[PDB]
Amino acid sequence: TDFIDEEVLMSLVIEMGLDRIKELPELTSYDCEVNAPIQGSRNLLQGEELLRALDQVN
Amino acid sequence: TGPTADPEKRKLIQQQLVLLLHAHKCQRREQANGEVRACSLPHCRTMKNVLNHMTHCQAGKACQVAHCASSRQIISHWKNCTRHDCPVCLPLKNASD
Ligand SMILES: [Zn+2]
Ligand SMILES: [Zn+2]
Ligand SMILES: [Zn+2]
Repeated sequence: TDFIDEEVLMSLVIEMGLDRIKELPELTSYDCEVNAPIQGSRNLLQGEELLRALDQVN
Repeated sequence: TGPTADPEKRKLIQQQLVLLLHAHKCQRREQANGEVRACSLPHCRTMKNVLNHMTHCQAGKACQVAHCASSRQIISHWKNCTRHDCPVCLPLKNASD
């Protein structure tokens, strides 16, 4: 039960207003580094690591 | 440490994260199913292509394609964040029925 459930995800999608026709904010790298930091720059996921990370929900 | 964290920026991050999670599952659904589904959620196509570009993108942070660098940073936080009190992840990781 490590993978996120689809039904819940859809609830999140609708509860966050993501089903509404809007523009997608273009977030800068710098803003994400501040509000969503990683231990260090060596931990930037690449390649298949990206898909694998979206499967899990630790 | 650095600048102060913006609650507005945090919300946009978890919105993009939720969209990325959807797109991935929206694609894995077609990767096992086989047939090409016509998803109607706004920007799903965009983030699907972002994901596909990012899996073989080599420019890292410097990249120009919109949402590539931000998505890499966000998904990287998603994986490495273990904290139970994280303001970005808590509504997502602790979502449930
Ligand atoms: Zn979709
Ligand atoms: Zn790129
Ligand atoms: Zn977090």
